[PDB]
Amino acid sequence: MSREEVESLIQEVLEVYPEKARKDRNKHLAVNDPAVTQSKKCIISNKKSQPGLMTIRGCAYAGSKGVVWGPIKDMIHISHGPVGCGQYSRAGRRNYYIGTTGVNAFVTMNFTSDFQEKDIVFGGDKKLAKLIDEVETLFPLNKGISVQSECPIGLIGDDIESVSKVKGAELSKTIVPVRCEGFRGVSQSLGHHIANDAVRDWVLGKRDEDTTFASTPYDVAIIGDYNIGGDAWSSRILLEEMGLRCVAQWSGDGSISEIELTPKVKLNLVHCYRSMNYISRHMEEKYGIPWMEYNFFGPTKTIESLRAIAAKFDESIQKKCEEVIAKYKPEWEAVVAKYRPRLEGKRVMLYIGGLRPRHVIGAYEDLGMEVVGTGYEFAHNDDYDRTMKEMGDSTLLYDDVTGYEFEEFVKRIKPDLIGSGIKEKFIFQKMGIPFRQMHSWDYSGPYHGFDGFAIFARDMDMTLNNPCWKKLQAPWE
Amino acid sequence: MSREEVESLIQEVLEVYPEKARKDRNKHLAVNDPAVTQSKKCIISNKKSQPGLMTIRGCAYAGSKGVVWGPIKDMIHISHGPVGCGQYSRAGRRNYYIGTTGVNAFVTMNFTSDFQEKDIVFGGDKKLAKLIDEVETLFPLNKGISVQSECPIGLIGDDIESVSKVKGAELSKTIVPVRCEGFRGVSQSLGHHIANDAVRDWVLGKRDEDTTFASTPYDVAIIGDYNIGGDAWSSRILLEEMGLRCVAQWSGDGSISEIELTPKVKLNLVHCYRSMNYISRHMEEKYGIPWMEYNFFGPTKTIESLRAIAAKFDESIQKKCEEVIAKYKPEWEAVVAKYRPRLEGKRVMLYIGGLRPRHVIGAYEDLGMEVVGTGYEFAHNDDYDRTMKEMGDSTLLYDDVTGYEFEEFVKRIKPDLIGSGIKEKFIFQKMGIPFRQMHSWDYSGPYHGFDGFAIFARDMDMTLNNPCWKKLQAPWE
Amino acid sequence: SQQVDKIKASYPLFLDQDYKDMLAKKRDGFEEKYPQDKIDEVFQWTTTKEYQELNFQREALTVNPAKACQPLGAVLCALGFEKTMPYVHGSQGCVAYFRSYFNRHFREPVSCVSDSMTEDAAVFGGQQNMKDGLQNCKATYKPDMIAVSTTCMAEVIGDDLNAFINNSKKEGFIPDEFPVPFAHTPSFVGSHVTGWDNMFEGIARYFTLKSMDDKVVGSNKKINIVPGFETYLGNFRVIKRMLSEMGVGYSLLSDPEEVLDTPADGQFRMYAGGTTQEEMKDAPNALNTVLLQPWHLEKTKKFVEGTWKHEVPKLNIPMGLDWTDEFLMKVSEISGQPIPASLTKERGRLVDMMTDSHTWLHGKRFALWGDPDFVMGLVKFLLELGCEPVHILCHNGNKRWKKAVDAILAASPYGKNATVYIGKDLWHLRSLVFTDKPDFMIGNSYGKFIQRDTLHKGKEFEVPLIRIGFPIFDRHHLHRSTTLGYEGAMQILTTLVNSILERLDEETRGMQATDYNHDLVR
Amino acid sequence: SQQVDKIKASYPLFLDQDYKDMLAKKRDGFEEKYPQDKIDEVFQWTTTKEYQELNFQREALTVNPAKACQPLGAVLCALGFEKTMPYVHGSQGCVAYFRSYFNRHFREPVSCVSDSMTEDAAVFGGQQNMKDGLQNCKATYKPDMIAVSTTCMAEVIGDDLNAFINNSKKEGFIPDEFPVPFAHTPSFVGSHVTGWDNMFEGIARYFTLKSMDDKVVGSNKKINIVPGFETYLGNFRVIKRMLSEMGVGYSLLSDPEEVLDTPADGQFRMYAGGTTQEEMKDAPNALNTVLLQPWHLEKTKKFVEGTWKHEVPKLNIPMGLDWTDEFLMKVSEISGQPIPASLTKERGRLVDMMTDSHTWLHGKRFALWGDPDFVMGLVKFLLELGCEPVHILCHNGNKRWKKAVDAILAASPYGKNATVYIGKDLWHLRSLVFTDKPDFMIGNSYGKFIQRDTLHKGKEFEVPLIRIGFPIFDRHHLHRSTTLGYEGAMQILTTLVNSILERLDEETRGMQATDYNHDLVR
Ligand code: CLF
Ligand code: CLF
Ligand SMILES: [Cl-]
Ligand SMILES: [Cl-]
Ligand SMILES: [Fe+2]
Ligand SMILES: [Fe+2]
Repeated sequence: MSREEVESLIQEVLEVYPEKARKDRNKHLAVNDPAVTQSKKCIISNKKSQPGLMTIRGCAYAGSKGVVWGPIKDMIHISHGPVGCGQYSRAGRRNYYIGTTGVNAFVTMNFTSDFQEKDIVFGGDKKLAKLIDEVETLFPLNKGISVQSECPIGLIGDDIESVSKVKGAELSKTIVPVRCEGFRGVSQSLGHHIANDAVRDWVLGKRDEDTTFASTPYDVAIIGDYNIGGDAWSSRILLEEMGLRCVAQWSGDGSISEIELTPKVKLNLVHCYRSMNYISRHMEEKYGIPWMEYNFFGPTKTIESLRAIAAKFDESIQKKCEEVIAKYKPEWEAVVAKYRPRLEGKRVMLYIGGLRPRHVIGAYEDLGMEVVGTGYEFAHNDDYDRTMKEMGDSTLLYDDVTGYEFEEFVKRIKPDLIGSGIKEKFIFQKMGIPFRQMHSWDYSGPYHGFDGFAIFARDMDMTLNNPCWKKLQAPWE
Repeated sequence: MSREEVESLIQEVLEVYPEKARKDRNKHLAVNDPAVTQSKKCIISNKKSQPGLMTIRGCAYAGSKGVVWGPIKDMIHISHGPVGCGQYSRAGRRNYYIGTTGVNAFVTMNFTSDFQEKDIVFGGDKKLAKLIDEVETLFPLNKGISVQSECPIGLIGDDIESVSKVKGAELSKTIVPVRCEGFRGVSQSLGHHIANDAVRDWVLGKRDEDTTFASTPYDVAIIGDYNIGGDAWSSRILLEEMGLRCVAQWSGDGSISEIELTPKVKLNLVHCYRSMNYISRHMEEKYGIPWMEYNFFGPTKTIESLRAIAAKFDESIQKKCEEVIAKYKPEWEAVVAKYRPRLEGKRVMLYIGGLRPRHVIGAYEDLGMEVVGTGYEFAHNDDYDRTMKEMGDSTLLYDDVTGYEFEEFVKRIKPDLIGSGIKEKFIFQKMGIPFRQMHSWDYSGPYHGFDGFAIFARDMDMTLNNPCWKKLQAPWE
Repeated sequence: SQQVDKIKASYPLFLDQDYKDMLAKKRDGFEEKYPQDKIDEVFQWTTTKEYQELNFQREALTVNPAKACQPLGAVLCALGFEKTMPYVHGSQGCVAYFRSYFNRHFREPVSCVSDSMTEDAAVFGGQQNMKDGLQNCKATYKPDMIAVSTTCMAEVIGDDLNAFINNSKKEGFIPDEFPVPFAHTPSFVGSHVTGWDNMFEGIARYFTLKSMDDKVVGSNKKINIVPGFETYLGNFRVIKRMLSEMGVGYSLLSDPEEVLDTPADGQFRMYAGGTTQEEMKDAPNALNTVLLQPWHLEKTKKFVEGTWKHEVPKLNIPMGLDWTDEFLMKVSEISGQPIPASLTKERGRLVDMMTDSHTWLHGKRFALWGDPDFVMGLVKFLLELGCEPVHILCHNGNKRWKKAVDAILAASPYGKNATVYIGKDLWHLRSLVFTDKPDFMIGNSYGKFIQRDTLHKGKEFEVPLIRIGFPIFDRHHLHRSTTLGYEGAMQILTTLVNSILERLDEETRGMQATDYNHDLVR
Repeated sequence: SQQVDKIKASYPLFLDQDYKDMLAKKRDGFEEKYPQDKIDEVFQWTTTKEYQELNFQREALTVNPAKACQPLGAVLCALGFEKTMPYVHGSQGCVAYFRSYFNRHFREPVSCVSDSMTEDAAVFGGQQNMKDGLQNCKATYKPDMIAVSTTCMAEVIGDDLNAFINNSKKEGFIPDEFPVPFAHTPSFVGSHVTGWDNMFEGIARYFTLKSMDDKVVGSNKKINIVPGFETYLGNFRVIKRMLSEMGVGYSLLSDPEEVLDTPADGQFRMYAGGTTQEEMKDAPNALNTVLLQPWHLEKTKKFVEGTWKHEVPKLNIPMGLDWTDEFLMKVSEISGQPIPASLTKERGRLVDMMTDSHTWLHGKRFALWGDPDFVMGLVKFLLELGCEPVHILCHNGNKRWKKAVDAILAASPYGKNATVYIGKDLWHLRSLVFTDKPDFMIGNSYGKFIQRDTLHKGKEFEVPLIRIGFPIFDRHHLHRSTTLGYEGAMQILTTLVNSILERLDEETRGMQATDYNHDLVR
């Protein structure tokens, strides 16, 4: 499709809306121009969703509890408020870890204060204090507690900070209050920021005056990898084959001690910019630790990233970098040789959260595929700035896409594959469009790194080329 | 029911038959009189079945391959002829054993010569010789081969005895020809006798001139226990606790060497008279080994048997006998205390093969139950002689019962429980009559010995008293 | 590393030596992990009676609940009405969760909207969100009805749904006659089933309260059926099938079976099937109203009895043999239709199955959980099978319900070793299956973690999970199954007995050790 | 010893120390057992390619067949006719076995008689057995038809069934008009499916050969359906359901679904349902005849084509998506009835399930066995699912069939690593699953012993069995299932994908070792 055709498509879709929604949505839809450097000339983002339009977005509690805190394995995270939020988010996100669940690790469990009417009427702070004691009794190997506020906490005027300070002092325990109520912000995004500031204020400085950890010049942290299907492990392996020491993973398979040790590293490696840029900037300000963005999706981006990272160190790391690249060359080349002919020329539309809608484009291109549309639930304009140069000319961009818009765009554009989430998957399959989950990896993965690219390729092929897709039309018409 | 009522029940049931069948069937139905010791005054047995009347009987191959030879665990038994017989009988009978199946033990496998038209037309003796070599190649740890003839072998004039002799000599292997074709005799019974004579002629004399066996005064063999659900093991344990040494089990869990060692024992203990009286008489005639009948069903019979067996030995065994009885007293007493109040007065009808229709009556009586009818598929008059004294006055006896007769007798008698086989089970359940399989033990057992009595009691209770039996009548009918 | 011919996903990739070594280095260098001996010691302690006592003393902490929040149920109820959009007034994060939860269970699209209230609404309330949200939803998704519930933000700030909807109509945002039934659904009261009851009663009121003067009980010759919160497609289907076989006129009120099972034929259908507005408007003209799941339909029952004047029969959920019999006999009484030959034979086929399978079921011990009506019907059927339902857990159960279940247990010798637990969660249930080990658990997918814990103690302590309930996320297409009626009982029986036989085969598969009992025939 | 409140059956009784020690003493004293090292050595050898080569060179020995003998199929065929007694002329041992084999699979009574020929009949033949057998059977069991087959004794001695039956009628043993169709069913030709073909063709000839004069093709506006040897009740039911939904007039010729599923209501019903004599007599007046399982209905096809002049369509078994589509399109063409909306939607629901489950099915490797039509239909559906059917075993298959399956494999890239075996048995299959290990086996209960053997090599080599086929003796009520049509495909898909997910859960259940991948949601 040409620019003019995509613009026409946008106008046609917007016709269904009442005027206020139409005028708003027009600002969140654009036709890409890779020359443009300032996306605030092209698209508005990180605004409230329009009522009634079936946004795909979540809330700040999802961004804090579900995304940043929840993966930290040796802490207990309390979903504080009524029972719903913790139950729907229990083990939904595949932030993998090694541990003994219920004993020294707690990720897939749902701890909650299960608010009842009396807690709403009279407040939940006494409940919370009693709950903390019960956690200590029944889960003695926990290494800290977080309190993930749900909608009612701030609305009723509870003071979880006081409970956290008092109990944390009484028990000599890190207890982190997190004001991630879902009424805050407009999406998951503000939950990330809130969560980063809670790490800063309650965890990260614990060892500021401790000189016992033996640092090395090659110490790094992986910042913003939540280890979906093991993604962070298949990244870490490469960083360490290159001669680095990965002191911490934030927060997939993450432990509280590795967070506390992070201020000792030489370089913060940021994968998810959206969720962790806040704490990365903080660490540069306070500890002088530099940070850099990287991308481990597909061989082109992974090789480029390994080289750029190695260039921050000495010649010995650069030499190991080239060794790593040479080791994996035949492996990814064999993946390309097998799968690229099966996928060449196929067109994909993506819709994901805050990073992957741009970050996976190189991996698709490594299989000869074209990303013809992409968009994000909760990105900011700094993410769109990074996106416009990664997307082709005249491709479609959508911020906080409505269900209606996404369906209508797909009907016109007729992509060969869609990559999005669980609320989208079954719609597009019934339309006869191969669909891959690009949050949960459709229970597959990892997708990061060289070992991840093999699985990614296998998965796009198994789905796009599956025999089921030729069968949707009954042969009697 | 009085004698006159039972007599008139028999007459009524026989009215359906044509004259020739009516006259025959009248001779195989009787009202018990425990005064009688010559059953040839009251019932005819071990005659042909009348055509078309749905006998429950099997054939001589069932009696030889299925019953006597099949359980011998370290031999390979060939079902020789077309494919049906070996397939229907594969693992149907629960003759338990310890071994590594397909390697050193072969009981639940089906080896066959799968006769085709060319084998019928030209004979199967060349196929048999080739089959033996293939067995030796693929199953090198087999300790001998039997050849279980199916109907066509004798009909076509094959000479399996010549093949067995020639191949057995060539391979220094025991290869046993068994002429158990199903056209022979009238039932399973002649298969037992055939099989016994085959053991005599081809196996039992192998160690006649070998004096190396370390014999003791307390050596016995269990003759005629096929270890259904482990029945022989729960009998053996008691004999050995009493200080005896069980050199052999014929043939449940039995090995070829233990059969060959049997002529070295001091006493043959016969459980199944019908099936193994032949070889027991042979052993007394040739080796001077005495034999005695015993019964390990229920505590009364088991205690009586232990005492009678111990009386054949010395004071040390008699003393151990009373120790065994004292040991198990609290165990069976507790079974009686729990289950007898649940079963007292309930009436049972049995129909089984050659032994159990009389042998289990004492166990029922140990639970306060009454056996109001019993009968056998293939018993001889010597079995009926042993039965009339075990059954109550005016009870019903049936030899080679027809399906029609069995149903009609049950309709009049209205037993609380029936104990019979797989071809009977589902009929009587649909009639609302609790049913227990008294061949396969309904996949339960053992039933022999003290440990078996607990399971027997549990089982009769779980079925007779099950809640399902109150539910056959729809509340609207 | 990968070999291109046999690519490894996370399992078993991370068991390769290089990954194992890496993970060991991460642990040792940076995780400051408790020593394995201390982990083992604490694990063992969590399996004990001492731990169980402390666990059951909890007053403030809930761990691994077996319930969800009201608006989930309101959404499911709403989905059962023709061309109806569920609409939850409040915070959008809730709706992403409700949709995903049902998406995972049904493996189907789940349509629901929010009006996206933010922090700014704490000053002035959500009235403007309702006005624009209703207008936007109607224009964009073209429903014929919008069924409104609430999230907990909206409940805490006190938004008056009725007034907000009225003002929306007054100011022209949606048409005066456009149906917008509503219910307050606070997550901090009851559970998801309470949200279903509230939503249903609000829809029933919307279509009938003001029009009662022309209604005559019995005049349409039908029986209304209210299913409650139901997540097996076979359950809607079997009730419709039985009533049709009997020639009984009926109206199933809230019927999502079409919209939760659209064909994959090249189009997406946002709406399919469902109870019509005409059916809800005519409902007071039925002979009577039968509640399939009365223990979470108490508000509905009060409305149906007090306003429609229907003499709602005292019937248990139609699960198992006795309660299916009772349901059919009552339906026969109300409708005047006899129970037909087809259903009598189906009943007799269930009884045949019971007679065939009784020996393996007898005395088998189960732990189980779920919503109150499901749980009590499962308990009743287990007693009918001669099984012992020893740990009966209903997190969202109440005292009156518990008394009813205790009375069912007293009517059977197979109830003698059973205890009913209310307000307890799956971390409580975990203790019970260690301290008083049953043979199996019957429960939802959250049970898999209990099975995992029990196996860790040892193979002899493992309690296998049998998946019946909601949600089931780790198997495919079990939402197609049936638990109600004779069909449901046949399905449950078959599942139980074959679970037993599968485990027995596992236990007897050991060559020369336990395979003496590896029987071909069982 | 027993503890009365926890009685042990054989498993685990014989693991008590006293029993273990006793068994060890028995072994050491008297069994002269090969040393355990030698047993292990030989076991390991039986898993090798070298052993496989020797195994596949067998010419005379068969081990663990996957077929039975002709009269078994004749009996099943005969049971499908109204008030019909199967009667096998020859030896009674055979009938005890036929009855028990089906009793164990259906968990139902199975009525069949013998005429009890003995050794004496080798002089003089079985004529008198037939005369008294027919008279006795008619008088005692009151069938409306007796359907006569043979055991191998009767075939070897050469009894002329036709002449014996005619003489029975001539001499007044049964009425001239009483129907006594017959077929020769030698066990040493073909297999049980051949006996079904032979019996059916005999019954078809009996009712039609001599009355062809008044028949006009198409005059009754029905399609005849011949199911073949079929041991899933759901398969008779689905075909009838689909044809009824489509408004197609039909006659299902041999229909045992009622007699193999009588209710447990206090009476025994020796006969129930079945094809009527009127239906067989009127069958030539149909539009056409469809063969559900054409690869074992060749003799029937020749009769239907040659005598009834029906143009039997070339249709595969209606298994999987494409072949169900073809069956419906052909039935639509023959009958003039359009394919109704209900079946179109059912189709699309299957397709939806395929899209939902494809990622777990993709690339999964299967070994499988059964009868030829069942096997080819399973192969086809596996290819439709993106699975690889790598070992395809049909003991009773033929060369023409093998060529047909090889063509089906060639039409799909998912067939590339697949081989079809005919004349080979389950001991051959055992080798294949060791040397070229698949993910799962799909087969009957005899497969359990292969799974046992594979686990003995190691957990990593275990090949789990998925039970689909005949006989299934170690699970309860699987004979109620469906494999045909869209319903059958939905059932097979669900069973396959959940088998996969069960195994994945087992492999990922290890605390801190593999449970990183023990996902709640799959
Ligand atoms: S935005 Fe929670 S699901 Fe809701 S109605 Fe309250 S219990 Fe139920 Fe985010 S924090 Fe949570 S998920 Fe929503 S409530 Fe707010
Ligand atoms: S009395 Fe065998 S089942 Fe028969 S038709 Fe021949 S193959 Fe088939 Fe006994 S020995 Fe066997 S079981 Fe019968 S045939 Fe004779
Ligand atoms: Cl968990
Ligand atoms: Cl075996
Ligand atoms: Fe779906
Ligand atoms: Fe049955």
